[PDB]
Amino acid sequence: MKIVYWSGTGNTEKMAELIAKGIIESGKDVNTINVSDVNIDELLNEDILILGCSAMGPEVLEESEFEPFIEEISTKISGKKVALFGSYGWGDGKWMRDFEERMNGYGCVVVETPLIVQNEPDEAEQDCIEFGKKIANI
Ligand SMILES: Cc1cc2nc3c(=O)[nH]c(=O)nc-3n(C[C@H](O)[C@H](O)[C@H](O)COP(=O)(O)O)c2cc1C
Repeated sequence: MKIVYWSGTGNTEKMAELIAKGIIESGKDVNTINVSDVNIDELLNEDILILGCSAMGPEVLEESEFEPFIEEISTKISGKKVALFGSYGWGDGKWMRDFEERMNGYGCVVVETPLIVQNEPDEAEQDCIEFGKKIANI
C-alpha cells in the first residue's frame, strides 16, 4: 500500500509513520511517500489511496504542493477508496470536512472517518496505529 502526505513541521509525517506501523502490524507492506516524491501513475494503481495533509490557512490544504497534486489526480480517481488524515492546530477540522466533501465530490469512496489530531500525535499515537489497522482490513 502507499501513504502520501505533506507535513510542514513533522506532525502529519509522524501520523503517517504510525498509520504505516498499523498496516505493517496487520501483516501488510506499505510505503510512506512525501507528496513531492510521488509518482501519479504508480499511485493510481493502488486499491486505496491514503492521503494526509495538515491544516494550512485559512482552513485549506497546503497550497504549493499538496493541493496541485489533488487537482491533478481529481479526474482519475472516481470509484477509488480513500482514507484521509492530518494534523491541525487551532481550528476544529474545517479543512478536513472540506477535504472529505471534495474527495466525495470527485467520486471517491471515503472508507473511514478522517483521522485528525491536534498538533503532534504523542497522546494519540495508538489512534493512528488503529486507523492503519482499519485500513488494512478493507
Ligand atoms: C501558515 C499556517 C497556517 C495554519 N492554518 C491553520 C488553520 O487554518 N487551522 C488550524 O487548525 N491549524 C492551522 N495551522 C496549524 C497547523 O495545522 C498545525 O501546526 C499542524 O500541527 C501542522 O502539522 P504539520 O507539521 O504536519 O504541518 C496553520 C499552520 C501554519 C504554519
